[PDB]
Amino acid sequence: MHEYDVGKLKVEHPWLRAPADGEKNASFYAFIHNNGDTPDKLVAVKVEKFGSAVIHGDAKNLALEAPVLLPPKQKITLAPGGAYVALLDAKKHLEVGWGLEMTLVFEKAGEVVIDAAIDAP
Amino acid sequence: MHEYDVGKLKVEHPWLRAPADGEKNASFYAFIHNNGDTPDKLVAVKVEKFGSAVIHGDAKNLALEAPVLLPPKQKITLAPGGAYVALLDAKKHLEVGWGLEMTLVFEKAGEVVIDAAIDA
Ligand SMILES: [Cu+2]
Ligand SMILES: [Cu+2]
Repeated sequence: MHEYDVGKLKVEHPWLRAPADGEKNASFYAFIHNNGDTPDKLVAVKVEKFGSAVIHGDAKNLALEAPVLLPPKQKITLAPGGAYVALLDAKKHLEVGWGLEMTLVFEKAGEVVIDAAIDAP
Repeated sequence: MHEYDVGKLKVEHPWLRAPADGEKNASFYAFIHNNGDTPDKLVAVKVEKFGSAVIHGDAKNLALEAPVLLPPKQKITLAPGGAYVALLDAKKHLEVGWGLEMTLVFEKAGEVVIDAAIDA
C-alpha cells in the first residue's frame, strides 16, 4: 500500500514532488525506519520513467551525492529541505493520479519495488 | 505507519519536526487524502503539550493563518517549505520515541485523535 517492508526496514509513505514548470527534475521523499539491530544504507534507486536517480543522503551537504545511512533502531526522514533522492530527466510530464514505480536498493536488505505517490500542484 | 480514517478523509503518517531547542516551537506535517465527493477543511489542531496550534494552510502565502482546504478527490501534503501547522509554546521537552498526541478538527468530518511521530 503506502508502506513497504524489506528485511527489518520499513519504507513509509514514499512520495515525490513532480517537476515544476519548465523543469525536468523531481525530488523523492520517504520515511525509512530501521527496526533491526544492524545498520543499513540506501545506496541506489532505479526508476524507468526518469533518466537517472541520485541520492543526496547527507543533510548537512545536499549538493553531494551520498547514500542514506540507516542506523539500527532509528528512523530517517527524506523531506523537502533535507536528505532526498533527485530524479533527473523525466521521460514524460507527470500527472498526480499516476504513481511512480521505483526500486530502492539497500546494501544489506536488498531491493524493494515501491509505488511512489505524486505531488504536482 | 499510522493512518486515520474519518468520513471519506484519510490522514497518513502525521509527523512533526521537534523544536530546535532552545526554541519552543515545532512544525506539524501530514498527508491528507479527501477520497470523497464533498469538500472539507482542517480548521483547528488541539495539542495538550503545546500552548497553541496555528494552521498555515495556504501554500501561496505561508505567513497567512488559514485553514487547509481539502477539495474532493484530491490529496494535500503538509511538508517542510509548504503548508503546515505551527505548534507554539511547548510546555516541556518532548520525548522523541513516544510520539505526540494531537486532535485534528475538520469542519465537516469533525475531530480525529492522532499520534504524531517526532523528527529529532
Ligand atoms: Cu515514519
Ligand atoms: Cu498520502
